[PDB]
Amino acid sequence: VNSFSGYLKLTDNVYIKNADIVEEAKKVKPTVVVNAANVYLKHGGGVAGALNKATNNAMQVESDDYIATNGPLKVGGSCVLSGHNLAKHCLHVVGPNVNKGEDIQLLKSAYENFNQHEVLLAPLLSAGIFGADPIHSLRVCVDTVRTNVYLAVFDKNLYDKLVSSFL
Ligand SMILES: Cc1c[nH]c2ncnc(NCC3(O)CCOCC3)c12
Ligand SMILES: [Cl-]
Repeated sequence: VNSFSGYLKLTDNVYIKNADIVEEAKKVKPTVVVNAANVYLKHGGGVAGALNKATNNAMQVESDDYIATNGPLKVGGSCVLSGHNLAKHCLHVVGPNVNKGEDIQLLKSAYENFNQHEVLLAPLLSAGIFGADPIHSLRVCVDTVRTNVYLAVFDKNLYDKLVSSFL
């Protein structure tokens, strides 16, 4: 039993809700919140910009030190950093950005990072400003993640389309 509330159950392990991931994280304080990161951990917009803003830019400060030490992530890769005031940890995961020409096949590799964590609050990877089809992202999520994932979908219209079209 966990404290996630109001989710629709899609499969044995995947749950979904129309919610602002920032507000969900502030309420639940999950062990892991997933960020829709880029390889530079530059949290400018989309989910990343919103999460970072909610930390009063502390996420960005921590991320800049991480990059200065370690260099950029790989597309499809991840790193674990602090969750600040939102969660215990933030798993920064880089899905392919279609608006940069990146290989959509890397979306499966990106979701594989979730399997290193028993329970996660997450957005759909590569959705929104990353330019992928969210219906496809949900399919890859369900077919790749085996741990317990609670998906927050900001757009109500999109949430309804994802549920209604789910096979
Ligand atoms: C931008 C943003 C702020 N707070 C959020 N919480 C959750 N998701 C988000 N964006 C990603 C999508 O949910 C958007 C529409 O289609 C699926 C991907 C955001
Ligand atoms: Cl977005």
